[PDB]
Amino acid sequence: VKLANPLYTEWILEAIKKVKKQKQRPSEERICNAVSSSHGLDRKTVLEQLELSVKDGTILKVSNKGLNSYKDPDNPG
Amino acid sequence: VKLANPLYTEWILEAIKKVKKQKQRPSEERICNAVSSSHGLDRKTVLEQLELSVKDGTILKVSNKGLNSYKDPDNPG
DNA sequence: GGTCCGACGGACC
DNA sequence: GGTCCGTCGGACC
Ligand SMILES: [Mg+2]
Ligand SMILES: [Mg+2]
Repeated sequence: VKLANPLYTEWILEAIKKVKKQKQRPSEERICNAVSSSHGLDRKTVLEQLELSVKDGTILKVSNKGLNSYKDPDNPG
Repeated sequence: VKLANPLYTEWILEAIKKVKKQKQRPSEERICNAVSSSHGLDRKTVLEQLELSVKDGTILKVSNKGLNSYKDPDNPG
């Protein structure tokens, strides 16, 4: 019903917004860097929480023909 | 003796040099983008060949505190 | 000394 | 009409 850590989900949604503000695609690596830089969470954990949040439906995973990216439901474009 | 496709290894080593020339860390995502942009190889294949080349010893994988990167043995530093 | 972060103009579809 | 590529100064350790 909600597997992801709710606060970690919040940190990731913050990272997505920041990475987009930096005019970059919000891919796995760039989200990990942003969450690390803002909150000190380790990359391995951010990747698990990104996966879990996608299953919860609180973060959208978009399949691009190149690199996949992730979106806030509140700003799905 | 060699599990990777030798030509794909060569394309990945060119990508590592190009990514470093752009003053970025040669991580998985950035190597995939560079190989895709230069030779049209799909992300899934670049990742497998990167893993195989690391096994062959023709590409070095470096453990970083944050995001791991990849190096040409010819410029290891 | 050496690596690559971060901002941003503008190419791309 | 919108996304993010690609450059590069300079912050970081
Ligand atoms: Mg100096
Ligand atoms: Mg326009």
